[PDB]
Amino acid sequence: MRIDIVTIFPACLDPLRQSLPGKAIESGLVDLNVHDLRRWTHDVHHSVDDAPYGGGPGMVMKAPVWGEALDEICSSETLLIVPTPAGVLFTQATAQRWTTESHLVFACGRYEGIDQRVVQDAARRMRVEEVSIGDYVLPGGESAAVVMVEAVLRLLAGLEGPSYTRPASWRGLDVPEVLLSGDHARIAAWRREVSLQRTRERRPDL
Amino acid sequence: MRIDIVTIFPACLDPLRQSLPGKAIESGLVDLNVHDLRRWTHDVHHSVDDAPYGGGPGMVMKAPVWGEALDEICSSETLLIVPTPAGVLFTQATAQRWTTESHLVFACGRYEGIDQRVVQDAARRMRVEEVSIGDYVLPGGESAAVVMVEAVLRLLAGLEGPSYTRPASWRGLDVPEVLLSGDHARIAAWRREVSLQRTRERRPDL
Ligand SMILES: NC1CCN(Cc2ccc(CNC(=O)c3csc4nc[nH]c(=O)c34)cc2)CC1
Ligand SMILES: NC1CCN(Cc2ccc(CNC(=O)c3csc4nc[nH]c(=O)c34)cc2)CC1
Repeated sequence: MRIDIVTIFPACLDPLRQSLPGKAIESGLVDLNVHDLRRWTHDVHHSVDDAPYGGGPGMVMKAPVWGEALDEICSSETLLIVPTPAGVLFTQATAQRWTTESHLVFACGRYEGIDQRVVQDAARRMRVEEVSIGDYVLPGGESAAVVMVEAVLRLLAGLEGPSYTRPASWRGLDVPEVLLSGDHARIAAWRREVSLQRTRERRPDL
Repeated sequence: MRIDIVTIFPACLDPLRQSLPGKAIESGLVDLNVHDLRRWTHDVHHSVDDAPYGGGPGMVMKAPVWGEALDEICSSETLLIVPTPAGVLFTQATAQRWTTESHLVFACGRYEGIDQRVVQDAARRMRVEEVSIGDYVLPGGESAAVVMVEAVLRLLAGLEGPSYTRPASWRGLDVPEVLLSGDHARIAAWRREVSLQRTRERRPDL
């Protein structure tokens, strides 16, 4: 797989060079590229942002600088991923289907976001997905991109109940006797019950 | 605020030293500490994991090594955050209330997770929260911790419709005329409509 990440903060994607994402690149399975958006600016200040039309707080990421960036990087086979709090939610279903792609481009937005037309224009030649990682507000799209990339890369290099290891008794807390029984069907029966219960208390919607 | 992050991958928390999270530490508003869990191991191999009781795939993070780590770092006033796919969902409501804390500890889990007793024992002296960032599977809790910390740190240093900046016309795509009208009540009326519509198409549950 080929992954290109476009951002004003390349260093924010350095965890992708560590642990399993790093093992995926070193195995030669994934080719990761992280680009500074400012490499496509031609002004003396390397401005990527500007004042929003219709006013409002914050700044808006310039469409022509992004347009130039994505014009060189993308092709008609590219899946352009635009992380945004306005997108559809990222799930494991999304991670699983992204493993069937040869080229993923992550257009990481800063300030108030990216000029909407970048997405409309890109959709003329390639598929585009606007995706949120959850119901919370982040200052940028780089942390979201790390999350999405390691979840895809986890499958590439191929509610949960509680886990216990040695010792059997620790600080007055004993490992449930059932996990020391040797009855594999009984162990499975318990794990289902505890998971089902944990699911009702924390995520009844699931 | 004081933030301590315990992990087997300290480098995975380096984006917190960049952008706004970095501005929060440099402003002296937040004191960030990232610890290697292996600094609390006494064996020759610095083993943090071991085989699970009742069997099953993968390894389980040892409770005594974590117990020793959290014993030194935490106090009775500490809010211990255990990122896990078994936790309650992280939202903006959670980020907003975490801004009222003086000490947050992030116990980042690897392998199949942390021995459940670490959480049960810690809950004897301090408050504990098991939290998931979404309906997807990650190889570790460090990316989740970056997400949660920048969302809290964003508020500390204090669906959305589309955004547009200069030029008015780009690649045959014009900025909606309404944003060039000068009628602030009309601009607000439109922004509500487009957001409400985007919300119905992507997040009707919201
Ligand atoms: N007081 C208001 C709060 C919301 N602001 C909008 C806004 C704009 C840009 C962002 C940046 N978001 C991301 O890059 C992002 C990218 S993926 C993602 N998933 C969940 N939440 C997220 O914030 C993100 C967040 C919020 C406007 C001012
Ligand atoms: N084939 C099975 C797939 C699930 N595995 C369980 C498992 C254990 C540990 C993790 C690690 N998760 C996190 O550290 C985590 C921490 S916060 C979070 N939020 C959403 N999703 C997440 O995975 C996380 C993920 C899945 C068992 C094998």
